[PDB]
Order: sequence, then C-alpha cells, then structure tokens
Amino acid sequence: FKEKTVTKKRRTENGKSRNLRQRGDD
Amino acid sequence: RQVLDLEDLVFTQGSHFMANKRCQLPDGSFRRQRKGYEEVHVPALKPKPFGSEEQLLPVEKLPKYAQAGFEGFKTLNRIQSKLYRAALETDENLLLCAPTGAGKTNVALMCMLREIGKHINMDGTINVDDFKIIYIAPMRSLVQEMVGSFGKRLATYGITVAELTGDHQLCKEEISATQIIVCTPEKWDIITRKGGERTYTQLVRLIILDEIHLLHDDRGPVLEALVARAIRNIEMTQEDVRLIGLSATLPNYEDVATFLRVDPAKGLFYFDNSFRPVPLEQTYVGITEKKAIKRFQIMNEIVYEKIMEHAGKNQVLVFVHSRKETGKTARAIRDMCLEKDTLGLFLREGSASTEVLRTEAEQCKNLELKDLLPYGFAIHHAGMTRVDRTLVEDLFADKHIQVLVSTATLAWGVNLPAHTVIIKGTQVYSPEKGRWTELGALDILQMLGRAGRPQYDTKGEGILITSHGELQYYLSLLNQQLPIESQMVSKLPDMLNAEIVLGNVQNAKDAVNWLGYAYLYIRMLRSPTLYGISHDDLKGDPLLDQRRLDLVHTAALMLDKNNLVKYDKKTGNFQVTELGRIASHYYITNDTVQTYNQLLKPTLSEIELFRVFSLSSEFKNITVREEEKLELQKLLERVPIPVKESIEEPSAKINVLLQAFISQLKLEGFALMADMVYVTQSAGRLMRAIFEIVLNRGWAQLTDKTLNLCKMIDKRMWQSMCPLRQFRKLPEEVVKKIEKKNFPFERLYDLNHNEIGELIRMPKMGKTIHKYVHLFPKLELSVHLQPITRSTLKVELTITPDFQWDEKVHGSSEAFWILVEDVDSEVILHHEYFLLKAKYAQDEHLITFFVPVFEPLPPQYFIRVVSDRWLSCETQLPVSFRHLILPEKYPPPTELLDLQPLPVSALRNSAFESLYQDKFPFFNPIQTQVFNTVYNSDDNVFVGAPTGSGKTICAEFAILRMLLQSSEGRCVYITPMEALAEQVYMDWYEKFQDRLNKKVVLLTGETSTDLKLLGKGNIIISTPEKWDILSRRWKQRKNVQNINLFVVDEVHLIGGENGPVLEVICSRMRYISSQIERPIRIVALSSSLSNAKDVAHWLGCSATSTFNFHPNVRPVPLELHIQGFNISHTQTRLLSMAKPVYHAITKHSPKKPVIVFVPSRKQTRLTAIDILTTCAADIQRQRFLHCTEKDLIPYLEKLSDSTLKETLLNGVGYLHEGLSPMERRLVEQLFSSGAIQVVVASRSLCWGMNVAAHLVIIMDTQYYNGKIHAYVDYPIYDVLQMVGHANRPLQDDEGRCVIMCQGSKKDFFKKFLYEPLPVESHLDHCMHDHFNAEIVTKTIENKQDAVDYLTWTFLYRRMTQNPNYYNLQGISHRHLSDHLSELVEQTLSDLEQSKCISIEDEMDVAPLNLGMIAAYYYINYTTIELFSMSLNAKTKVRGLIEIISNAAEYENIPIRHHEDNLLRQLAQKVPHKLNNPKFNDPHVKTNLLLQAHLSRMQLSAELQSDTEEILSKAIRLIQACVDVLSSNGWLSPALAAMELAQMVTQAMWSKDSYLKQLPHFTSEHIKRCTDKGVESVFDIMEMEDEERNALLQLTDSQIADVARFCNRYPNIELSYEVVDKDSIRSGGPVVVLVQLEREEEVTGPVIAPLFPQKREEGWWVVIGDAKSNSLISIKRLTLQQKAKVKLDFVAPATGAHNYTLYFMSDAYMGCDQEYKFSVD
Repeated sequence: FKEKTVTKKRRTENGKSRNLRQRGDD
Repeated sequence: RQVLDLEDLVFTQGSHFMANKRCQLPDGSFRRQRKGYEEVHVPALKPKPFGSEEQLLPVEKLPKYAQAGFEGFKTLNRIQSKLYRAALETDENLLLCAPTGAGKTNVALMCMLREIGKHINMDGTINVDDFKIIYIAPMRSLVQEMVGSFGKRLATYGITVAELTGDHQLCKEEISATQIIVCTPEKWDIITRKGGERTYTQLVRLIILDEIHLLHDDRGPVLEALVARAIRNIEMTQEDVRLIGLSATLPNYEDVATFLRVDPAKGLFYFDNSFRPVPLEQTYVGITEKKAIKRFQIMNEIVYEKIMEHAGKNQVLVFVHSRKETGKTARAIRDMCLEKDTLGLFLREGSASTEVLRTEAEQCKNLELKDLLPYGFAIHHAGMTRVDRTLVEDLFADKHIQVLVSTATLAWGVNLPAHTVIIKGTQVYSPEKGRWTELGALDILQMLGRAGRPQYDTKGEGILITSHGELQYYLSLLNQQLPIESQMVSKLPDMLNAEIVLGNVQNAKDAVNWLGYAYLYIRMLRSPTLYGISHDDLKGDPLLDQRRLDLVHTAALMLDKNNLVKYDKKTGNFQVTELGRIASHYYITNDTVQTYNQLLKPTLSEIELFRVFSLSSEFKNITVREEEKLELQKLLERVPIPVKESIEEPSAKINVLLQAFISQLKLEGFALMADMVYVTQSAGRLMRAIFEIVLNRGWAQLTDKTLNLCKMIDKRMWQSMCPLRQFRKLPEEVVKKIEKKNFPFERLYDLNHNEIGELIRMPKMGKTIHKYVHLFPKLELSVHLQPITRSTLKVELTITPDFQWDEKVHGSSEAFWILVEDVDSEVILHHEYFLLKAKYAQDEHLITFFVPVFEPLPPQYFIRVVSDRWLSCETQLPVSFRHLILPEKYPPPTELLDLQPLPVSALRNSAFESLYQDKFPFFNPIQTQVFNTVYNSDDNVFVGAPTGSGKTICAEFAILRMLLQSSEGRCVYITPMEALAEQVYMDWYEKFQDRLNKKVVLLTGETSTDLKLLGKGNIIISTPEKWDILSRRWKQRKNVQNINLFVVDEVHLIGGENGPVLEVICSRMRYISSQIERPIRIVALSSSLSNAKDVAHWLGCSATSTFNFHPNVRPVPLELHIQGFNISHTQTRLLSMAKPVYHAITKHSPKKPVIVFVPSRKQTRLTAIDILTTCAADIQRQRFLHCTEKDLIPYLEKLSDSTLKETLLNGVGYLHEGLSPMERRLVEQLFSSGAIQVVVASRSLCWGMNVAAHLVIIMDTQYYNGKIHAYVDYPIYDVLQMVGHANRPLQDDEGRCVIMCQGSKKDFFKKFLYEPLPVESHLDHCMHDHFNAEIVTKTIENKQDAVDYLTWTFLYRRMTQNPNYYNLQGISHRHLSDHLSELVEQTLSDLEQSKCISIEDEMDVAPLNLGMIAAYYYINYTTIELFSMSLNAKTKVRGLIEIISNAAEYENIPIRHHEDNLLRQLAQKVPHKLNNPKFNDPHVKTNLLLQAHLSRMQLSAELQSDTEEILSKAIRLIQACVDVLSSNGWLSPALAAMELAQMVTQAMWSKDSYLKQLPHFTSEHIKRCTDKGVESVFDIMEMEDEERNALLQLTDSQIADVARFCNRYPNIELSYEVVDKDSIRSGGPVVVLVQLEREEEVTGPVIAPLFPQKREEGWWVVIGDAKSNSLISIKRLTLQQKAKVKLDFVAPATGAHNYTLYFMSDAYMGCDQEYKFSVD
C-alpha cells in the first residue's frame, strides 16, 4: 500500500586471515 | 432604532391570504350558477404551438452517463427539452416555474445527474463519498415516493437515496451512509439547528427546493431561513452550492429568482398553464349554502352528478379530506347510484363480464373493499394493508376500478394519473390551528397535476368542490393570478434566535445584514405599502437599513426580556444565554420559555409538572370541543395522575390526552385523534427541553421526575408497572401476571429460570424471561475518593457492565447520566454524560471528576447513574464521609513587599552587571525581594511564583554567588522537560560561556560522555532521568558528591507524571548533602503552591527563606476567561468551537499576537484552515499578515509543506511535531518578528516554545487515549504552563487567556487556575525500580534501612498532612510507621518474587543478578522479569522481536484515532505475522513498527515519529536481552540477539544481503553486483576503483560517499592466545588473551543512515561450545584504537575440548569473525 524508502578512493589493504562467520541461511 | 409591532405588520390567515386583487379569468372559461351553487368551467388550453427549429430531445442525444436513469422513455417532453441544456451543461442556479404535473422531478433528476457526472471517476464507477445531494420536499408522503422513485431510477449508478426521518443520532448515521437525502423543510431545518449537518456540510453540492412556492403557506419562515442560511454560507465560506427551485406558475416569480440568487437571463424558466403536457379542464364549484347539514347534503349529489358524466368512459379519482371519509363517501356514492334507476349497471359496465371477471376473482379480500370492488368502486387510503394498497393501485392502472375515492396521500405517494379527478370538501381539520381550515395551496396543485394520463388522454377535465366564499382564492391560485408573499414577519424572533445560537450573527450589525438575504426584504423592496412602509419612508432609505435595525431592536429586547439571549443597548452585541440555546435546539417559541421560567421551580410535584406542560404556548390555540366533552369525562377517571386546577379547560384536555396516550387508552372519536397525535409528537420535544432546562440549574428532584416522564412518553409506559414491557417480544399476559405479584424487579436477578417459572407458574417460558432479566441494563459502581484540597475532592468512579449485550434490544450504544447529589438530595453538585459503546461492553470504565465539599461535612453524597432511555434503570451508591480527614489548611502566601526596585548595579562585580545591564536597568519586584536572600546568603531557598515571573533570574543569582564564592565550582540545573533543558542550555550558553567564559554543558544519554562533561563542565543542564542514571552510583563517583549548587526547576511537577524520578533525585541529593559533611546548597523554583511549607521542609529550606507568592503577583496582569460548551461528542464539540476561536480573536486581541493550542497534530491543520476561511469570510481579508509578501518569499522558499505555505501567505501559521526543526525555527522567527499574527500549535509542543503572545487560547482541554480508549483531560500543570505563555512584559500591559472547555470541567478550572494548587507525591506507585537500584549499590541492606530511606522523600512529608490521599486511616506516628512498613514489605516481596533481590531471615536483602542487569541499563523491573521468563534456549529473531516489543517501556506509546485501519493494513505487509492481535494494544503496534522499519518500507509520516521513538528505546533492551541470555548460558539466542541489534541499526533483515547497507543502493544495483561475484563490503574496499565505478552507476557523490562509507566500515584484526595451554588441568582456571588492532584510526561515530540517534561501535567477544549450545564466557567492550582483553572460565573434565571464539559487532553486519581453537 506504500513505497519503500531507500537510503574519494580507499585501497588500504594488509595481509590477513580474513575469516568471517557464515550466513547460515538464518 | 424604533420598536415596530410585529402583529400588525404580518398578514394573517396564512396561505389563504391572497395578494391577488381581481383574478382575471382566461378566455377559455365560463361561469354558470344552478340552485345554491355556481360552477366555473375552464376548458383545457390547447398546448402552445411548437416554434421553429424546436423538437423534443431524443434520449440518445444527451450525455452517455445520463443515458442511464432515463430508460423506458423515448424522448424528454417539451419542458425537459427546454431545460436540459441548463440542467446538464451549466452549473447555474435554476428556478423552474411550470404547471404541476409537468415533470419537474425529471429536471431535478437531470441536475442530480449533472452532480453525479462531476464524479464519473474511471471504469464506469462513481465516487460515492465525494458528494451529497439534498432534496427538499413539502410532504412526507411525497418524500417516501421520491425516495422509492429515485432509488429505482439511480440504482445503476450504485447511489443510495433515503429519507431523513428518525432520531438525530439515527439521522447522523443515515446521512453518512447515503448520497441523496430527501426530507421535509422542517426536518432539514431542525437537523441544521441541532448541528447534525456540520460534518458533511462540505459534501453538499446540490440542493433542490421542490415546491418552492410554498413560502406563502406560513412555512415561509422555515424555508426562507434555510435558503438565506445557505446563500449566506456560500458568501461566508466562498464555497459553491447549486440551488434548484421548482415552483408553480405564479406572479412575482422574478422576486423568488432574486431571492434564490438566480440569473433571470440564464437560470430563469417560466411556463404558463398552456405548457401543461396533458391538457386538462379546471372545474370549480362554489356552494353558497350556509347551514352545514344542507351544504354537506348538496355535496353528495354534486359528486354523483359529475360522476355520471364519465360513468362509462373515464376513470374518475375522487379525493376526500380524512381517512375515514373515504369509505363513507364510496358507500354513499354507491348507494346513491344504485337506489335510483340503478345507474351502476353502466357505471360498472360489466358488458357480460368482459372486464368484471378480474374483480370477481379479486373479491377475496378481508376489508370493506370486498363490498365495493365487484361494483367497480374502490378506496385507497393510508392504513388498510400494504398489499391492499398495491393491489388497488395495480388494478386501477389496468383501467378496472371505474371510480376510486382516496385521500390526499395518493397524489404524493404513487404516480397514479387518471382522466377525471374531483376534489371534494377542500376543508381539512388543522390540529395546529385547532380548527377547520382550507387545505394548502400546494396540495391542490399537486392533486390537479395527476389528472389526465400522459399518453392515453387527449384532455381530462378536473373538478373542485369548495364553499362559494373561497372560490376566488382557488381560481386565483390555478389561473396564476395569485402572487406569493412573505410571512417572515410573524416568526421573526425565533429565526433570529436560531441564527444567534448558530453563531452566524454575533452582533446586531450582522443580523441587520442577515435580513438582507431574506425573501421578506425583497418583498418589502418591491411592495413597501403592503408591508406597512410608506412611500416617503421608502424614499428615505433606499435599502431600508434603518427599518431592519428597528425590527432587530424589537426582537432583541423581546428575547432579552425572556432571558433567551442577553442584549446590550450600548453596543448591540448578542450573548447566547444557555436557556436560549435549549430553546433553539428544541423549536420552542419565546413565549413557551417565558412561561417555563415563571412556572418551573425546584419543588414542583409530578401533578404540577403535567399542568406546567399543558400550559405551553404551542397549544395556546387548542380548545375543547363540546361534542367530545362527554367522552373526555370517562377518560379522566381512568388516567392515573389526578388533574387538579382543571374544569375541562384546554390545559385539562391536554393533560388528560397525554395521560391517555401514556396509558395507551383507546379512543372512539375521530377529532380527538388529530389532537391526540399533535400533542404527542410535540410532547417528546418539550419534555426533553424542560429536562435540559432543569438539568443545568442542578435541581435534583425535578430533573429525575422530568427524565422519568421523558422515558415514559417515549416508551408509552408508567413507572408503576413492570419494566419488562420495554421488550416488545414478551407476551403481555405474562407481564400482567408478573405485575399481579407484588414482587420487586431486582429480586428477579438472583432467581434462576426454573424458580422464575414456578413463581409465575408458567415454567415453559421460564427460561426466556430469565434471558430478558439478564438483558436489562445494569451497572456496578465503585468509588475511590481522594481529598485534593480542604474544599474539593477527586472521585474516581469505576463502572462495570453486568448484562449481556444484544444488538437487537440494546443497539450500537447506551447512554447514561452520572449525577452527584448532596445529602439532602435536592441539588446536583455535578452531572456528566456517559456513553457505553457496544464494542467496549463488559469492560471496566473509569470516570474521574471533582466535587466540592464544605466545612461542616454532610454524612453522604449520592452518586446515581441513570439510563437515558430505559425506565427503572438507575444505580445509586452512597459515598460516605464518616472516616474522611481533610487536608490541613494551608498558610497564607508570602506577601509581596513594596520594596524600592533594585538597580542592576547592586551586583558587586562589573562583569556580572554586564550580563543584564543591556536588557533592563531594574529588576521586577519579585526578584528584588528574593535577591538579598539568594545572592547575599548561603542557604537552601524555595521560590514560588507564577510562571513568567523570571525565576530563572533567581537561579542565575544563585549561580553568580557560587562563581563569586569559588572560581571553579559546579552547579547542576535539573528541569523536568527535555525541551526546557535545551532552551535553558541555549540561553546560558549565550549568557555564561560567551561572556563569563565558564563551561556550560548539557547531559546526554551515554554515561561516559556524561561523566566527561560533569568532570569538565561548570554548569550541568539535565533532566531527571539523565541525572538519575549518574547519581545512582554516587558513592563511587567523586564528582557527583562535591557540587556547590543544585537548582531544581518546575518543582511542582513532582505531583504529575514523571514526578517520582524528580522526587527521588532530589531526596538523594539531600541525603548526599547530609552524608558528605559539606552542605550542598539547594535552590528550588516552582509555581505557587498551597503546601509550600511541606516542600520547604522537605528540601530543608528555612521558614524565613521560603517565598510563596500568590498567582495575582504576576508582573503582567492576567485576564482569564473560561468558556464552557455543553457538548459531549468531541468532533461535534470542536466543529462548533472553531468559530468562537475567531470571534475571541477579534474581540480580545485584534492587532496583537495570538497563540492557539489544539489537542492533536491532525487537528492543527484543520483549525488553521478553518480560521483562515473564516477570516476570508469576513469583510477584512488577510488581516493576520502585517508584512509584505515580497519579504515573505525568501522565508517561504525554505518551507516544504504546501498547506503551510498557503496559510502563511494569509497570516496564519501552525506548528506541530511533524514539522522539521528548521521549519519550526523559521515559523517561530516569523511570529516573533511580527510578520504573522496567529499561530496554531499542537498542545504536546507547548513546552518546547520560546515565543510569547498577547492572547492565548486553549482549544479543548482534552485528548484521546487509545490504551484506555477514552478521552482524558490535560494535566493541570500542563494547562497552567500553556496559560503562562501569555506574557509580553516589554510592550503589552496585560495578557489574556481564553480557555474553552466542555461545560463539565468549567467549574474545576475556576477552582484551580486562579489560586495556588496543591502537589501530591506519586512515589508510592512507582517505587520498585528505585528500591532495586538502591539495593544494587548497597545503599539499602535491610528493611530498616529502606524505612529510614523513605523518610527523606516528599511522600513521608505528605502522608502526615493529607492522609486519605494515600489510603492512610490515622495521623499518629504509629499509623505512619505501620503504613511505611507495609509498603516497603510489599515492594520487597515483589522484588523477591521477580528474583531481582534475595531476602534472607526476612530481615536482610541482597542484590541478585537480574537486579544488577535491571539497574545497570536503567530498565523497569517488570521488563527484566518478562525477559527472564519468556526467553528460552531456542528463541530466534522472531521470538526476540516479539519479546522486546512486549517491554514495559513501550506501554506509554500513543494510540491515536483511526490508526487501527492503517495498522491492520500494515500488519499484512510485514514478513512475520502475529497471532490474532488486538490493534489497540501498544505492544502490538510496537512489534508492527519494528517489523516495518526492519524491512526498510515507508509508512505515512504521522506514524513515522513513533518508529524513531521505538528505535531510540530499543537498543538498551536488546543489550539487556543479550546480558540475560549470557547469564543463562545460551549461545544461539545470544548470537541471534546480537544479529538483531546489528540489523535494527542497519534497518535490514538478516536474510537480506549485506550490500543493502551501502547508501544509494537498490535491488537492481545489488543484482548487477551479485552475478559479478561481489557479495561483501570488504571486496569493495578491495576493488580497483574503476571496476566499482563502471559496474555501479554513480555521480560524483555516489562513488564519493559510498567509498567513504567503506572507510567508515570497521575492519579490525585480532589475535588470540591461550595462556599456558600446556600446563592446564580439569577444574583449573582457563584464561585466554585477545589482542584487537585497527590500523585505521577511528573518525567519528557509526554511520547509521536510517537509525535516528547517533551511535558508537560496540563489540562482543564470546567463547562458546557450538555442539552443546553453551555460552562459556562473554565480554562487552568498545574499541578505540587497540585493546587487550582477558577472558576466563573453568575447564571441564576429560581434558580435550574444542570451543569457538566469536567476535560480533552491534552496528555493522558482516564483520563477525569466528576462530576455532582446542584445549588440553
């Protein structure tokens, strides 16, 4: 019945394990 | 102004008075006299020859939408062909003057089709709720036929037409339902007078005045008033309403066209008798016979003679005056034709049963029609049977009934034309005239119209029978030689009273102008000599303004004499007295009021009441006919109430007639019937009005008697007999058997159905009666009284329905009157109206009202709830006073010393003087008196002055003394309202930090920031909750202990809501001052308080340093005017109240700023627009704008709203919460600068305003509460603060406040507003949280400590002064100790029950874990108990949202009106559905709003603010849920709660992809992101800029800001190490060290787009075992740059295990790291 409201260069990086939790299809 | 005698001016004898002078007869006419009577025959005039290029319009030739509603017609007739263009193509006022029966109803339908065609919408549908049409008809029997015909014609359009008859409340719903309303002039006029037309008056676009020539019939007042009101309303509101008048051909029609605002060139159509579609010959007969018997004898053979002319060839329709006369005339004519020569042979013309066979088949009836039908005669009259009337109609339509005699209702009630129609008698009995009068002109015309069938008749003559003395009139009427005049003169005063009550004419000038629209004015202009105006007088004033002034003065003095309306000769203004309002409401002439006033008295007996009713001026004419005098005597000895002072006078006749009607006695006389009806219909109104009259004067006995008589009149019952007759279904004999037993009705309640049946000896229905017993309305009452002051009480009444609700018997709602009566029970202290709605039946209702008492206390007051329309349906409760202790009398307020004004130079330091020397050189007397004590002494002080007296200057005096005492000192300023805190912060930032370079800070939510500000700042502005959070742990925090000054503002608010927190913090500060051995000065500022000594003693203020000033010591004198309106319905109240707002603005403050406070945000727009349209109504346009529009344009460009822009251009602006803060700042600046004059603000915005005006108006003093589903009054402190705004000291010499309220609250406002009010602590109810908080911080260690701690509170001071307010019985120290012990025992028992605290040995108390969680996050204890109970080891985000939405902090969220439809619509949209929820439950609304916001959808802006509030409160609840789950040791629910926090901040579902966080992103952007392989924000941080660019459509800003967000997104790198993982054993401690690093240096707070409030990054480190779903350890932290965190637990058995370490955020999704490690 209603609408849905919506809402430089950085390249800094360093070696890392970069492990994130899986979504798990919650 | 001169007094003109109304009686001489008005022409008498009503419609019969003929303006015609000679009545020239047409060429086609002749007159011939035989024996004693003369017959005048005027043959049918040949229809006017068709002109060139003139032809009837084919039906297919008109607009397509109008084709429907004309089926069955080949073409429109000549008249309709003439008028179709004006009716359907132009929106012009019309006046159609055509002979009757010419099809004027079809022209009205063409106009209605025009109005419908303005709403053809799309796909062949009609906007049903966009318009309404009013059709005015003169006869009700015509109204019903109009309803039926229009329903049949307009059925295909889906449009409903209905008659307006019924009760006003029933009329309200009827009007709302339908689109076309057909009603009588009196009905529409009375509905308009009652105000029932107010709601839909903007939807009425077309009004049709059918038979508009009726004006001459002395209904001219009723019709003229309506038309003039409508035209004047058109001019006032500038709205357009189209008027269509339908009239017969008569002289001076152009005057009616002028009166109708009809253009003669375009909208005027006049057709003479020639235009008659079907030619008809008019045949008059005039009898010169004098004696009645012979005249009536002649009439029979007259009818027979003319009947024989069309005996065998034409259907004759005869009309008779009365219902009974129909059959008598039919039998007489049948006998006359049969007895002589048997003329009935061909008069029927069976012709060997060629046609008679059908009637011989239809003889199978059971009336007198059975006799007449075989001979061809028939009778049609009202009554008979419904089937009989349609049978005779259909049989006559097929040319079977040769002769049909009928009554006047046939002409209106069904379209049944005939060849020859004859009217017999033309003499009808008028009960209003109390005599035999000739029938109305209009009825004659309508009857003649039916004569001649449209297509089967070439020409059909019509015959009229009348006395020869009245022939000319009839001739004059049908030869269109009789002009129409006005009878406004006689009825003028009543019309003036109706106008004054409506409010259209405030002053005599307005009434003089109002007469300008009346048809009487036009008629006086055209024919001055007829209306008693000389030609030289006409030459004197061309517009006769002086003449109108004369009559206005006469009517006004007459009305003032009866005290209906107050009238002043000096100015001419009219003041509506309440009695006049009642008189206007119930169509009561001024004479009847003048009689009631000199007859009504408090001691009237019932017999005397009936006699008083009999003397009403409505019956001033009725007499006692001698022929029925004998009959009245037998009626007299049968009626119950004796009729004294009666010798068979008109009063005696009326009294016995009314008693007979009440007792339902049968009467054998025709004449009495008419009288019998006329009184009864009248009585229903009068008995109500008298009740109203006596209800306002507060007479306890007469009110009950009058209301009982009203109910008896309505129900046709006597109070003596059993009330069960009120149910029509119950068999009469059974009720009579019940009445035979002297068995009281209430004893029925306790008896079962079998017992009832055996008592009545009829067990078979014994159950059914039982049902009816439980259908009778009955309430249970409970009363809780609290003595507010010495002279007034506050009584809360709880009403509990005790009966099954049945929509058949009861209806949509029930009405009750609540009456409070003194001990004598002869006077009403207070009365109120209560409405029990069907939806909310069987729900306890709470009604709070204030009643006054006196020093010698009477033993009892009686509270009676009496049903409004049910007899013997009252409930009485005796409120006792044998154990009432009134509050101690307050001491006199501090007198105002007349000290010499203090110069600013009094302050020693020049820098301090520089603060104020610019604003003013001298202080007002209040602060001159206070200055010595405050500035030159160091002790606690209390200042009580009316708001607007500059007590903030006294607070600044204290602060300056503190600064002088010590270079660096700390002052804490606590103000109960957040907006006030902001305003004070801005003012003192301008005043202290800028000039004196001293730190000034305002506290916020976050405790760490508050600690920093308290450490650095010197002045600390705060609200009670924010300071309470800090001061709870005052023992640990050193800064709180040592503050030099503590200032409290609005100390009097402790009585109201959010008072306990303020009281608790004040008491805690007093305790800290006592404990720290370094006194903390306390300065309290408040409004004048009656019990100022108690507050001063509570805060330690000495007797000499307590200042309590009377409200009359205001520096700017205040003039308060309370205006009470006796209307219960809120919407109706406000709609009637809109105009008095403008009237008060004009009267009080014409050229000075005005502020109007309304109840609701929605109401603000409506009030602003209504005031603007009323201002544009008046002669002065846009007077509220003083600047130029060129200066406005720069300001207007900043605005966004359109309605506000439109209003500002005329000089009215409105403020509410929805407006952006920039917009409010701009409008406040505009108002302060003087550009605009009137601002309308929402009441909830009253605290947050920095603008003062010369006049302040309070709109309704009530607001809707959805949780309680009832209307509640504003808090007295709130209303007082609103009144405080009227304070402009520099220029205005005085301030004025108009408080407009319901009449019930009017006295209470007078009691409290004028003098100091009392304040009472409510800490007793809201005490669990504070005790829990104290126990947590070890302040309270046992019950004795809590008892001692209670002594520091203001409650302990009040309970020994006003005991009964706190349920105390005694006043001794023993009673107080017992009450304190019981109260603390109850509170500690509750806390133990919720497991917040542990009670050991029934003496000691210790804090448990749940208590620590509840106190740490400042959460109500009920919420933490609910979290502990509901949460389990398997709840997901759905259950978590459901639980959080059930928190107690959301109980106070508002539920506005009509939100339920929007909420029910929204409930379908949300992803997770509820389980049959109640949409008035605030928790359900919070759950729905949380789901809506999480899904990123957008709702209507009004409901949007609640979402911001909910989200503001949510995050602490989520953190508490996390802490509780961690305490219980559950892993998955804790992770679900953390994800819930993340997703509520980012406003997205968990299932939704992470990408939605990024700004300016959509599902299509995300889909183009997906297939590429981009799923996480980190890869965007790792994207070579060109690929992010080319892949994602952008601007400068899109790439710039999205990439910047990527910077804000926290990437942080951590390493964990298990210390001594080798040398570890089962049961030993296990310690893990975690190092967290952010190479990037954090800049600013979390970038939360949708989340309103600013938030910071919070992180959780969790060690758990996924397989067992057990949370081993958890720790919360905030990462600034880097951190070193220690986690500890105990090792399990059997060595090796493998836990998982979770690192979870609370503001950004996707950065939750997992690391798996083993042990042993």
